[PDB]
Amino acid sequence: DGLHSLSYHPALNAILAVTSRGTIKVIDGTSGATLQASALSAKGQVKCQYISAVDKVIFVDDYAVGCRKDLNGILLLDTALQTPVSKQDDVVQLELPVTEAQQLLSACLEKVDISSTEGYDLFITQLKDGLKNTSKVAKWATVTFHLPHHVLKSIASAIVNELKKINQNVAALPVASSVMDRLSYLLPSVDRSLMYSEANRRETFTSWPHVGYRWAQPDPMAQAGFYHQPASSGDDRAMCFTCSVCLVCWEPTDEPWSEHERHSPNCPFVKGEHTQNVPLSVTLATSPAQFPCTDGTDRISCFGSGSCHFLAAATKRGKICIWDVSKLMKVHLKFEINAYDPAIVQQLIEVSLDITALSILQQFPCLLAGGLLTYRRTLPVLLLYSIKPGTLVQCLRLPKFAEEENLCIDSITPCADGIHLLVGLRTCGGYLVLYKMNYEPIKIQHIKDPQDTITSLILLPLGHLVITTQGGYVKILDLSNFEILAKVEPPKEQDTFVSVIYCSGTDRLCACTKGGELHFLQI
Repeated sequence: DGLHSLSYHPALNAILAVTSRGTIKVIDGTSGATLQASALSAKGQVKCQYISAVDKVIFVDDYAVGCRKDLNGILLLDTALQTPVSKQDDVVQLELPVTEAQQLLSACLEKVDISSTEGYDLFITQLKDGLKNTSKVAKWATVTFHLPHHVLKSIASAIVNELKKINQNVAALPVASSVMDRLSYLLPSVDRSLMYSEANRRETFTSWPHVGYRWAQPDPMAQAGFYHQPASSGDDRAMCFTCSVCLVCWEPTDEPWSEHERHSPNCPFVKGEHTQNVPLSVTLATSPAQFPCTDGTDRISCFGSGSCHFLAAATKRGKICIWDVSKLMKVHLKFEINAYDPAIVQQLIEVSLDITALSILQQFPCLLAGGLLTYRRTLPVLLLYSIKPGTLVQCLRLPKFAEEENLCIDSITPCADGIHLLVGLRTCGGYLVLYKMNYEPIKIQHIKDPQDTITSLILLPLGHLVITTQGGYVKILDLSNFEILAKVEPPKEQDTFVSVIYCSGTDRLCACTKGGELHFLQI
């Protein structure tokens, strides 16, 4: 069919290719064998770029920005672009690994009698057929529940309750806890029973007085199973969700697991038993997509990330969202872009503004968007907004030729080395202008050939660059003087290369053609 894009996961050895059909194909980065072919449950072009600074796979559809981390060495893709529902009657989608699917199916068929629960027949039917169909591809296989939120929640709660009643520690208890927590997140609409998930325990620590401790920090404390339930001012009261242990008056040398084990070796969580715990690793690996707009009505045009703890996106209506994507993907700031700004009204020398490229800069942090102003003439410019909010720090008019050459920005990437910013301009056959980061350009280059119009950028570590041109020729290159290292040519009529990526783990570059083939180029 066609791939149309590419990204690479270094923590894994998986190449995440988009497909012209809107699905995502994960193929092996060492042998090129297909590991999985999963549709993200999206609603338009599908984005899949893995971000290295944040260490997460950021998917984007026209409407929502999914952000899935890896778990147990794979990614759960079947619902990366599923957004939270509002009514319990709404059918949620929820994928489980084949192994966890077997855990749940067995514990339902051999361990408990949660049958007669609302919509139990649909649940068992889906699990059975999912496991039958799938009967290294196995490590990535999954089974997806498509069930009314209440059916899935009731069945998960029933399984948890019965597995807690029989008290026989079976693998299905954590799987049902994971299903329950995922549902809790899919319907956003101290309680000791809500601490079975690592995220809840972490959020409990908001008043932890020992932020200076090397090992007793809230993140490790929640990881070890503790949650903070202060009883008085400055009270460092940490209780385990399942153990019933309670600890106080911590010391700098304390380490969560150490104190937990010495103070209660019998805890099922400390022993590594199959408890109800839902680690942050499963929350991050299945968190639901999030709309940038307060309604999600618009289309998404930009999903630029920063070298920094931050992701950003822009919608066609001028609303821009910025997520503290460190772990929790909590929306950090949403603001509005208005072309009639004090900076823009001057730098223009009726009007509308459309953002087309985004980026955030780090070694005070700033959001650097690329915009096209449309009076009626047009002009591509840079826009430096604040984050730490919505105040347009600097509108930067690009050199004069962009006024009449009918160009719009198409990419903005931080320099491979840093302290430098490469901007690219295409027509609404292009320009590459390099700015020195400002803690007019410091360099410029013009491309004239219509078969050398850029169609991608990898910006290998002024570092290096690897693009793909309209002619289908990737031009692995160095930015110091713009020297072509190897303008590889498309294979066979010709099958034009459409994108490239670099495998930090295997050192072999990958190229993907429009036709959908994959070629390994050595460097």
